[PDB]
Amino acid sequence: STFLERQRRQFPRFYFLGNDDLLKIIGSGKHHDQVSKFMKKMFGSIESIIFLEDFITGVRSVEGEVLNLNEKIELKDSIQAQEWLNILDTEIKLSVFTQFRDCLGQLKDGTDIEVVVSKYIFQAILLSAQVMWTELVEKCLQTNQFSKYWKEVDMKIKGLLDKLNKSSDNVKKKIEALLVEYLHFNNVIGQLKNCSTKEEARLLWAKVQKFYQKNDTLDDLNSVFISQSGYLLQYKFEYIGIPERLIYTPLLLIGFATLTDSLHQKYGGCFFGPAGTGKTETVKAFGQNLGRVVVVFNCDDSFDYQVLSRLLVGITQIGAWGCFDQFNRLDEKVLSAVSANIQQIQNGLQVGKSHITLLEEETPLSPHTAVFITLNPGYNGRSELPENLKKSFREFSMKSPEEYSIIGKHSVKIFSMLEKFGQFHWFYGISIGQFLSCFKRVFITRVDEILWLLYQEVYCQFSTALDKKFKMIMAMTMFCLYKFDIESEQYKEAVLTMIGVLSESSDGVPKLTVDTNDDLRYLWDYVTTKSYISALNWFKNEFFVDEWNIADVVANSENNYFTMASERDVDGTFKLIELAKASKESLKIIPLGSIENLNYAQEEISKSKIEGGWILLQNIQMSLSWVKTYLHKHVEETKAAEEHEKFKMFMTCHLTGDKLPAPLLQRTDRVVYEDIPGILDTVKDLWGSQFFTGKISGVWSVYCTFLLSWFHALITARTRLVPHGFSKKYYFNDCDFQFASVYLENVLATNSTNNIPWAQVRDHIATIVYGGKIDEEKDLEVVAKLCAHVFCGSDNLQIVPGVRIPQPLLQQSEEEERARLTAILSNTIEPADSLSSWLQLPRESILDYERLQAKEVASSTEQLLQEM
Repeated sequence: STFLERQRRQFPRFYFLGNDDLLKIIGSGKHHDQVSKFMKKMFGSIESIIFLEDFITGVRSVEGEVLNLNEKIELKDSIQAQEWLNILDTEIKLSVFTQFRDCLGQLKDGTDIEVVVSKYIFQAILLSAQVMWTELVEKCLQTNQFSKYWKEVDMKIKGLLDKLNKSSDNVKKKIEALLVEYLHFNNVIGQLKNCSTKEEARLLWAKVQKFYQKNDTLDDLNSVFISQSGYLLQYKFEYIGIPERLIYTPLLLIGFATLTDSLHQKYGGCFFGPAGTGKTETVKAFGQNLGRVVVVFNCDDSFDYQVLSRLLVGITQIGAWGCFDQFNRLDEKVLSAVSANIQQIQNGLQVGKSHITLLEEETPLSPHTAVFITLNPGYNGRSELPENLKKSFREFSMKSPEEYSIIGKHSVKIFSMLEKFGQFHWFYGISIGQFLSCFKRVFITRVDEILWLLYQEVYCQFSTALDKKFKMIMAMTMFCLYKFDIESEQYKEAVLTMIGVLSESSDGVPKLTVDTNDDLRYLWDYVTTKSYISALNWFKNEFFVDEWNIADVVANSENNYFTMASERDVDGTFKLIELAKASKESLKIIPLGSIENLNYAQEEISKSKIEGGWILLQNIQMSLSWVKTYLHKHVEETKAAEEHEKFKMFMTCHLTGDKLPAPLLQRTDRVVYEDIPGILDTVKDLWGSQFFTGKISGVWSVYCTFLLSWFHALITARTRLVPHGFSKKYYFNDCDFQFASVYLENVLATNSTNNIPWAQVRDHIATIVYGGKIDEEKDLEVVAKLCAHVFCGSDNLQIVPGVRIPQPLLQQSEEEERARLTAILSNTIEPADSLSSWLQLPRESILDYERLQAKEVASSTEQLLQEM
């Protein structure tokens, strides 16, 4: 097998074939004709190789087109397959470049397309026509003679139309393949002619793919490159034959822009959407436009995970592009292993490691490899990526074009309410041992005292593990369970009808009671004003309990494991920074990444528990498969007081996502970090991170970064409001800030200091950087109207109603501008209606959002009370 593996190392195309076909290729090398049958597997484009019994004349595609090589390959008896196969591999690329420069030279010498089509292959005439078209339209953008070139292209279209009907079946597909491109050229010229000035013309021209050539290269295979929206991509001269061409449409060019934007930062491209929209067809057309044969990987179609790993190592050596067609339909073990392999490939690309460990095999990594993931529509909604791949890919939305008996009767009801919280969500679990342990704390009219102190202890202990909504549900429910048994029925009817006014079950206005005005009438006063936060918090204020902070639970409880799950909006690391510094411990941050990260993690765990330093495990959800194998057995069983005295461990989880194992989650204490910072606070937090690395481009980049910080804080502020604003909850990370900042530096580095690029930057942000995840067009219009407000502006912007941002001065001092923007952030005062004033949605929508969450809380507590 080692002889075969070394043979694969000599010729990396052999990875695609397999054992059985390769044994015949190695054996039958003398006869030389049987190898041609396997060539479609190891090339993908061509079908068979033509011989003249002495040399190789050329190769033919799967369609029938014959390609003739320049230098013929000699054959003898004492020769191996790898030698002539490598000579053929380089020779077809040189013959493609030869016919390309010959086509371009003939076309430059005023020739007809009809004579050229009958003589040169399709790919050469396609690339040469694209180069001459963009070359003449670049000077046409200055001279503004679109009609002159429009009539010539229309005459060439009609000339190829008359030659199409009088054409044989072989050349007919070549002619159709050139007409779809010529219709795209005419459509672009037609859109450019109707523009008002050069501004719309350059905004339109930035999105169209431009094919340029290098004159001073002397490195012929790397001469032609492709520019789009400011990014460059090198054309590889790989033979593609005559593939079918999609109709050029705006959404196809948007998909091409998303792919080149992800590839510019060496990020993996991936897009979900309903089936039948042409995801893989778009990826293959993107590869054909750059002269690449995209290898497609079938999913869940009688494929064994072994051959997939052989194809991944082979595509990682050749430097070809791989597309995972319909990735969602996979088994959990195969999906986990392939997602791990994709994580290693993308991390090796981003970092730049020459050699990577795949299949426990050391192997070189060519920098040209790329992986794309198409996702069929899910059944709970749209399908999603595994947690490990989210931080490495860029998603796109692609569519079509007797004292103890009275104690006990209350106790079993309290435990039942907490049990219904445990069946509602997997994180809100509770066992009976914790209930008795919390019950022991109550000691350190006797019934009338111990019952009230028990209610205070239950709300003081178990509230920290629940989120704000369930906190208010538990507070109102326990207040009802206490007051219904002690007081009379009139108190029950008044509180029940007021809860039914908070909900929409039954609205009545009874008499309050008689001389109970001091005890009540306050919730009625909050009801008649339609204010929901004070009315929901009155039940909490009745407890008279200091709300336990996370510091109080970690200090008070005596345990070594804690898991604080939270939404993707915030992270509990910064709270641990101050809490561990206040406790004067330390704070390891062990990230759970790849297999090397896992080995370093288990090493640091096994040493840190003995040393006693605190450690943190960020994003435990992505490595949950490793958790149930190793971490579960490790931390499930308590060992002794050696680890209890010094060591304490923290784990960061996410509420929305995969479910953690039940014994590990029940063993550890649970907290939910739910502290949401303000808009101005998020602006200062994003602005503070910028001067660490520094800005070297120019003074305008400081201003663009300040505008991007305000834009990111306003989208994140609108994200939380689910019924009003965004249709559903879209998650935005700092990767969008990184991609928008790099696009801003790219547009500022290549353009003069005029105010013009603000036409094309805004759409790029609202459609690619931030508009990528969004699928509903209404939310895309919200992001568009917000970015149109934050960017366009002359000497006065007034993003928020109070503050106005002036343009940078002539002095061009970047440190003075940094001090000016910090002074302009210090003078501001955040108003009380900032959620309604800074965001352009009206305040009545804010009141409607509060009414909806109050209705959900009142309905859930009424339902919980009726069952018991």
